Amino acid sequence: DFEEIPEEYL
Amino acid sequence: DCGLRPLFEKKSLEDKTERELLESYIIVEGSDAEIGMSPWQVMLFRKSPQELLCGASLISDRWVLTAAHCLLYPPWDKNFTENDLLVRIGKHSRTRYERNIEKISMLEKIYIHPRYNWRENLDRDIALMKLKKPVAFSDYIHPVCLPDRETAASLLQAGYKGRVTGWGNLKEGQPSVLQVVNLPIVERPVCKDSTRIRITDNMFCAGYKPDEGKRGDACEGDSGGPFVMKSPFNNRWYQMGIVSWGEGCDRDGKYGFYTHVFRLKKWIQKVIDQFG
Ligand SMILES: FC(F)(CNc1nccc2oc(Cc3ccccc3-n3cncn3)nc12)[C@H]1CCCCN1
Repeated sequence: DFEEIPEEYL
Repeated sequence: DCGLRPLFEKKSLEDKTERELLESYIIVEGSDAEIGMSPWQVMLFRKSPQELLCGASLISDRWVLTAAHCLLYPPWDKNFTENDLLVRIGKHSRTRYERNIEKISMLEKIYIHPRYNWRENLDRDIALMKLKKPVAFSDYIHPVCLPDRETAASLLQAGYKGRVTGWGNLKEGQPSVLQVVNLPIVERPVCKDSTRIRITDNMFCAGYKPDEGKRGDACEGDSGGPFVMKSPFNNRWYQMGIVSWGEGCDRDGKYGFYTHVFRLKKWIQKVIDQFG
């Protein structure tokens, strides 16, 4: 249940 | 500059329970942390799938300290590399992406103590993580101090209370925001007699006795987090321990065990001024 984080970090 | 919090010490403001710590210098059953209360609190986040791995702490603009079993633990086929993890600094909310507040960093290199004993009792449960790029400090991001021999000697005493923080389970179910609890350090003999596990000098335990009335302990997800104390000498916050292990959570007659940071400071300094 974690909010998606920016793709830049992924 | 370490250990001085932007929203507290720097402004001569004190958090709601710090006085309990000072008065003793003669997460289960914890409370919600105030904003900026632990600017060194770090979250170890797993990419695929997205989940909370462990707690950690910021000790410089480029280094993060955590428990080695958070990264390597063969008994559960756990073995993470730099490309599998992310470090989230400055957070308060466990699940929300705190835009404009938190900072996320990739890892450049992981360093596990060469004598970490995962086979038996998690002796030397410590690891360093070098961030790819330095993180900028702010009101919510600020490093904690590592203790010197003298500070460790006068603060690491039975009955003296430390503080633990983390987003771990609230029971042996999850918190919305960072939790905090103040726990007393426990005499070595009492620690030894509460378990069958062989306790070494690189550890110390903390928690209330079953007859003390008060409760409190770390739990799943909290591992790798910091056990910190506030020096009554220079008002700075020092990291004395690392949440390492325990048998269950907040169980009577049991105590949480922490990696003794000072006892391993030699290895820490060695890695820092040699690899970065
Ligand atoms: F007691 C044990 F059998 C089981 N405990 C744990 N083994 C491996 C990883 C762990 O990570 C934690 C985290 C923790 C820290 C402090 C208080 C409670 C907890 N727990 C979280 N779940 C159960 N306990 N306990 C852990 C330990 C003793 C030391 C050697 C490995 N086995």
